[PDB]
Amino acid sequence: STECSNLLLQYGSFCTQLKRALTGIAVEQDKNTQEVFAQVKQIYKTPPI
Amino acid sequence: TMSLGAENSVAYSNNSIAIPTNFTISVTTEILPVSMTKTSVDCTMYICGDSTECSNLLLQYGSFCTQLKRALTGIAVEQDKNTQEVFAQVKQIYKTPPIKYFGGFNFSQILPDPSKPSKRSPIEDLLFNKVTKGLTVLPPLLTDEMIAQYTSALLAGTITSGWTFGAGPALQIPFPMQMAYRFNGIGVTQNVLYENQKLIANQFNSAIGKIQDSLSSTPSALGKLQDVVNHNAQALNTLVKQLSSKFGAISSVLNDIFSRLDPPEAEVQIDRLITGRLQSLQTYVTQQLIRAAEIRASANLAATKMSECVLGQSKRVDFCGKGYHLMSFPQSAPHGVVFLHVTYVPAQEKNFTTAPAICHDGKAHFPREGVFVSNGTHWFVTQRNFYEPQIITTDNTFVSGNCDVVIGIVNNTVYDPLQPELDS
Amino acid sequence: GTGVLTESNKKFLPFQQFGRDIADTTDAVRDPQTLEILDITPCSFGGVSVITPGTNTSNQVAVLYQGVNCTEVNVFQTRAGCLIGAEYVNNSYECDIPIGAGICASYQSIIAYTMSLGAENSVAYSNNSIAIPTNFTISVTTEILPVSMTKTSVDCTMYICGD
Amino acid sequence: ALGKLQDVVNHNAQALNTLVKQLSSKFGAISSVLNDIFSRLDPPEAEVQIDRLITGRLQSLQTYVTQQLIRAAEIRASANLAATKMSECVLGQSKRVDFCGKGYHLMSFPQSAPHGVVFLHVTYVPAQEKNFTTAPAICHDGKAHFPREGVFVSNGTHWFVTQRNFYEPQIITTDNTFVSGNCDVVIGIVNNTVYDP
Ligand SMILES: *[C@@H]1O[C@H](CO)[C@@H](O[C@@H]2O[C@H](CO)[C@@H](O)[C@H](O)[C@H]2NC(C)=O)[C@H](O)[C@H]1NC(C)=O
Ligand SMILES: *[C@@H]1O[C@H](CO)[C@@H](O[C@@H]2O[C@H](CO)[C@@H](O)[C@H](O)[C@H]2NC(C)=O)[C@H](O)[C@H]1NC(C)=O
Ligand SMILES: *[C@@H]1O[C@H](CO)[C@@H](O[C@@H]2O[C@H](CO)[C@@H](O)[C@H](O)[C@H]2NC(C)=O)[C@H](O)[C@H]1NC(C)=O
Ligand SMILES: *[C@@H]1O[C@H](CO)[C@@H](O[C@@H]2O[C@H](CO)[C@@H](O)[C@H](O)[C@H]2NC(C)=O)[C@H](O)[C@H]1NC(C)=O
Ligand SMILES: *[C@@H]1O[C@H](CO)[C@@H](O[C@@H]2O[C@H](CO)[C@@H](O)[C@H](O)[C@H]2NC(C)=O)[C@H](O)[C@H]1NC(C)=O
Ligand SMILES: *[C@@H]1O[C@H](CO)[C@@H](O[C@@H]2O[C@H](CO)[C@@H](O)[C@H](O)[C@H]2NC(C)=O)[C@H](O)[C@H]1NC(C)=O
Ligand SMILES: *[C@@H]1O[C@H](CO)[C@@H](O[C@@H]2O[C@H](CO)[C@@H](O)[C@H](O)[C@H]2NC(C)=O)[C@H](O)[C@H]1NC(C)=O
Ligand SMILES: *[C@@H]1O[C@H](CO)[C@@H](O[C@@H]2O[C@H](CO)[C@@H](O)[C@H](O)[C@H]2NC(C)=O)[C@H](O)[C@H]1NC(C)=O
Ligand SMILES: *[C@@H]1O[C@H](CO)[C@@H](O[C@@H]2O[C@H](CO)[C@@H](O)[C@H](O)[C@H]2NC(C)=O)[C@H](O)[C@H]1NC(C)=O
Ligand SMILES: *[C@@H]1O[C@H](CO)[C@@H](O)[C@H](O)[C@H]1NC(C)=O
Ligand SMILES: *[C@@H]1O[C@H](CO)[C@@H](O)[C@H](O)[C@H]1NC(C)=O
Ligand SMILES: *[C@@H]1O[C@H](CO)[C@@H](O)[C@H](O)[C@H]1NC(C)=O
Repeated sequence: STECSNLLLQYGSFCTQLKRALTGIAVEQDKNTQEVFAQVKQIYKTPPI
Repeated sequence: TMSLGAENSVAYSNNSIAIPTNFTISVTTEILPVSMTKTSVDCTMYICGDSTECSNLLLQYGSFCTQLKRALTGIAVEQDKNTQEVFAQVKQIYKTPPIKYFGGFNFSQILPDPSKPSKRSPIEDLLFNKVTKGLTVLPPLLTDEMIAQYTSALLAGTITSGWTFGAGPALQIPFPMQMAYRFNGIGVTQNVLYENQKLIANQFNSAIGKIQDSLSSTPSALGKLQDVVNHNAQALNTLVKQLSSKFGAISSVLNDIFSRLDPPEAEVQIDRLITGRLQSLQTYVTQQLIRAAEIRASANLAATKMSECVLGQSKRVDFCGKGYHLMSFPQSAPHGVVFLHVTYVPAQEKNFTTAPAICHDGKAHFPREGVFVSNGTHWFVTQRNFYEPQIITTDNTFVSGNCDVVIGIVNNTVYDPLQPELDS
Repeated sequence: GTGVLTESNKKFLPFQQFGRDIADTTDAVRDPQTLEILDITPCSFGGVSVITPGTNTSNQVAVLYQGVNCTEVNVFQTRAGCLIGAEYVNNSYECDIPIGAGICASYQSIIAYTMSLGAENSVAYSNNSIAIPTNFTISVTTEILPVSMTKTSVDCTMYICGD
Repeated sequence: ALGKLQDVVNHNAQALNTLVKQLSSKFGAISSVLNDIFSRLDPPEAEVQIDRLITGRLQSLQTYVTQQLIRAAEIRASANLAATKMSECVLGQSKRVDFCGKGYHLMSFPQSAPHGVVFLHVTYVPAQEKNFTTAPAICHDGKAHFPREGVFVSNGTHWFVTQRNFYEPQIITTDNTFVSGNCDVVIGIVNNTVYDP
């Protein structure tokens, strides 16, 4: 609904706040995975035997 | 597709060991946020400004204003508590000797500068340079000068007294002997420190200079503290921006509502503006509480690092820098602490042929503190973290059992110190 | 609105009437009768904080006006604001009531002071001397840690609507 | 002394008292009593007034749940810390500085408390320190001797080796020292005899 969006614009930057918080959580999850698993900068390999 | 890293196939075999023949004194930086901006919001002035009728209507909502003020007050006292926990870990203000010679070790970049009015270190001064309506910002309880004084006291204690001041009275010890104690902590004998004292001092000075250059040359080094400042400022800006939102009313200005509409509809319009502004303020307070919890966790971690890396030597892997931890130095930073972790990194490793035990006289000998290595023709025992080959004797080995049980035992002679004495 | 109308150094363009700052609040205006520019500085708001000991002990209070200079309101100027009713003492004690910017208040009348960080100790460092303990103290210290809270359940229908 | 636990009890009681107090708020309606609203207005406008009350009370309840969840996260972090202290200070001896009391940690005792745990940390604090003249190594027979586990001290005329955390002087022998290199490299080496058993 275009009229609903026009009425929704009157409420300000609530939508921007919610998107920014979700973006912060989204980058935080990748940072968490990077901190836990990427603790080595060399990819070691086991011997064949 | 992102590259995880360089492939490194380690040459594992059942009888070969790699022993370091050299070391690098590496100083690394760890930046931890400690406190946030202390914000106080006047609920009446934010929601209503100066309108008396708006305040009268606002009184009907009860203790929302008290809840928001109480939550912000809790966050504000929490920030001061966080700073107090991280930096005020000593009750004695220690001072360095006037003759600042510590065995070839240079601490000019981290000790306070007498020439500067702020009494800060060159590194701390660089850190401070590199970090840049009903609403008020409260000053922190501890000023930058007092936090710098606390860091100076911690540096003086950790330089002149080692880790003794953190566990009781400060006991003076020469800095090379302290560095030898720290070498013993990571399993390297003190002779390695004493013989290479000039090289270790030069490496430490070079690393400290590299740290200052690296901080001065990288814009994104101090992003973690900057983000906190940015998050606080942006949140404050957004909260004020919410005042310019109609929230589904004819106008965002209360006076326009009083002048343009009758009181039966005016009360509805002011109610809409009040609920919108109150919801904005509640959203801001909720964000502040979540960020305060995150900063409190970071401050607790910083206090743990201050206790375990600066006031003692830590055996925890990667807690106090990459490598075997030797010592740490605290530096004050805007809303945060920077730890300079001095660690020992092994380097210039060499292959050797290794065995679990030495078979001599039908007895199995095992190293008391080291490892058996062979350069190809001769067998020696050396400490695990530095290559220092020594003759296999009965003083650095112990006997447990015969040679029939241990898998991979090799035959070699074991010298007896007592044998030439009774022989002669 | 309500405000203090002062002379303005802001050079308006001839078509502009009102003025806004960074925070989108009306802070400049042009009088309709006179084509001069006037700043609308908001009336001198401040947070009034009351520093008091327990009412069991005394009824004396001190007033801190946050972010207000002392000439615009036992008067002391702090970076937090103006403190009235407390007398600055050049001595340093432990912090009893935190004021801010290194200032703390205590009751002994109400005094305000710069809090001491710690007792001053100079370590006798030299390159060939060590200090060895000859005795020990077995010290038992307390650490209090919260573990759980009160478990609360709320009847949503009864709270919102009752009967 | 027990301010933290009493503080938690105070926050929970204060949050409940505030939540009860919030029922006395009109929330932009004619009355804060729902029964009055029914007894006084037709359903088209009474529905609106009851709505005003319902949205205000629901906002109050969601606010209370939000602070309860934030306090739950804080208490969960404190409880995780308490479990770590119970595991590492009570069930073992910790080398972590200031984790289990001020001083060198010996052992710890747990005590139950209302909504909490009290740890009695038994620690070792050095006291009655004394100055001594110290050296990195002892030069004997052209060889450098270093302490195996202690430190070289001198009371003015005689050299001894003692453990670092307590003064117990012992004669410098080959049993408690090790030889690495000659005397030409170590900075600050002093000349003293090394006894042979
Ligand atoms: C120890 O020996 C192994 C092999 O005996 C060395 O591993 C080789 O290193 C070269 C140089 O990069 C590689 O090209 C080979 O592919 C490696 N071989 C294996 C089987 O991994 C190893 O470099 C030696 N260690 C040191 C410190 O010299
Ligand atoms: C161990 O490594 C250090 C450097 O990490 C070496 O010191 C360098 O030695 C070369 C020549 O011997 C000099 O040109 C450099 O200036 C030295 N660097 C520093 C920082 O002093 C040292 O020689 C190495 N030792 C061994 C036994 O390999
Ligand atoms: C310790 O380090 C500082 C800084 O690295 C040294 O100060 C430098 O001294 C040289 C020669 O005197 C000057 O050319 C540099 O400009 C100085 N740098 C700075 C930042 O001031 C200092 O000489 C070193 N030694 C001692 C004993 O302090
Ligand atoms: C392994 O190390 C030992 C000792 O460092 C070496 O033995 C010495 O080698 C030198 C080199 O010619 C001789 O001059 C000495 O006489 C040897 N000493 C003894 C006691 O025999 C040995 O050569 C090394 N082996 C390898 C393969 O490098
Ligand atoms: C190490 O020495 C032992 C004994 O000195 C060797 O064991 C002997 O091995 C031979 C042939 O393998 C047998 O005939 C003997 O009966 C064994 N004697 C004993 C007492 O076990 C052993 O082989 C040697 N190992 C190496 C690698 O040379
Ligand atoms: C070890 O000796 C030093 C200096 O000989 C002592 O330090 C002095 O202590 C006195 C007494 O408090 C002070 O007045 C001096 O200012 C101190 N001098 C310095 C340079 O700090 C130290 O107290 C002695 N240690 C012990 C345990 O007696
Ligand atoms: C080490 O300190 C303890 C006290 O911490 C000393 O014990 C005291 O000794 C005196 C005289 O012998 C008694 O009057 C006290 O009652 C003792 N105190 C306690 C708590 O038992 C001990 O003598 C000190 N040792 C040394 C060598 O100085
Ligand atoms: C340093 O300590 C040693 C022993 O701990 C002292 O040597 C003894 O001193 C006593 C009394 O002075 C004599 O009766 C002994 O015969 C000495 N023993 C030896 C083996 O000589 C020494 O006097 C102390 N030095 C100082 C300056 O106090
Ligand atoms: C410790 O003893 C060594 C020798 O046992 C002394 O070294 C000699 O000192 C003299 C004069 O200083 C020189 O002429 C010799 O060439 C040195 N010999 C050696 C092998 O270095 C040393 O000076 C003594 N140190 C002290 C502090 O007494
Ligand atoms: C080590 O490996 C080699 C070949 O991989 C084998 O011949 C030898 O017996 C092994 N030694 C031990 C002690 O396992
Ligand atoms: C408006 O009235 C003021 C009042 O004295 C007068 O001075 C001015 O000339 C008038 N006209 C304009 C255009 O300002
Ligand atoms: C200690 O300092 C003095 C003078 O500062 C010097 O003569 C002496 O050699 C130094 N000793 C050591 C071990 O550095």
